Amino acid sequence: SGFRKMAFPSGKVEGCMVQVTCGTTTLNGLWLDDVVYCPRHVICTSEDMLNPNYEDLLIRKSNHNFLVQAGNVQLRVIGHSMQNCVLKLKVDTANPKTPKYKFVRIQPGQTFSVLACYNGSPSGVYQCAMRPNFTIKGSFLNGSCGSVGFNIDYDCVSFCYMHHMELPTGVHAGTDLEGNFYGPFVDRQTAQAAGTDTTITVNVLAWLYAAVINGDRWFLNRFTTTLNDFNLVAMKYNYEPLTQDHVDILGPLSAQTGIAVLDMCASLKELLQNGMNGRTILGSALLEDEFTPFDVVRQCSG
Repeated sequence: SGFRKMAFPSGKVEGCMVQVTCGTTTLNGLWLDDVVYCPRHVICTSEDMLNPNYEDLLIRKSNHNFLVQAGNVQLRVIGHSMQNCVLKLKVDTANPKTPKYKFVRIQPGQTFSVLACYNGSPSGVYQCAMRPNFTIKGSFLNGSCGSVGFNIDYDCVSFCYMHHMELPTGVHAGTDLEGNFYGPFVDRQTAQAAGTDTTITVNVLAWLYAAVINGDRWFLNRFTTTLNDFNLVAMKYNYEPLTQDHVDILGPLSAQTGIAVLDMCASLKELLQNGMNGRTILGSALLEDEFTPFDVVRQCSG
């Protein structure tokens, strides 16, 4: 029993973290096969960040201006290319620790594990989710850019995130491994709006399911409701509108606990309307939306 926020085992990703330095700027990079990926603003100065023309800034750069370091090993760059907002440094040495990997662009609401790094060395690992407004609330100090987010399917590491910047509001924005930002953000030191963030309703429902599996069942109420009527309460509280696809994903959770999805939707409607009265669910005094239905089944079956 027990239910906690879990992250994937970071061992496979650790062996791919390198330190990339260019001029005076330095950050982290991802070394897979004979290519090293890092955010393209490693070629910027502090003054460049205000308004960079990345094309022009990269023309003034040659291979020997890029210092990739793997612990003590110095990797020799033999080719460079810009793909959207990431830099691709070709190197003469393939990585012997390269795991089976894929590049995926994940959907809002999905979760992944972040391996936060500084100077190519991992310092910790945590879990978070793509907010509906395509930001993430993580832990990123200066020099943590180039850290990646990932999932694991048995032996295949699915890379889906790279940290590029912190917004002035304190939340974080990045790209996939092809270079494209999640959301309307650019790699430029300017004020940028993330927009109204909503709550991943299907994720909260999966969390309530996990609570019932782990003894916490007080929120189970008498009432039921309809999709439309529940979705009207969801709009008032800035929750994502629940669809029948969302009901289909919660099916296996419904079958294991014998509680219909609409029944849990009514318990959630009362929690939204009547608060929590000072009680907790799984040790939390608010509703947790960073657990996908897949995350719960992961932890309730091993």
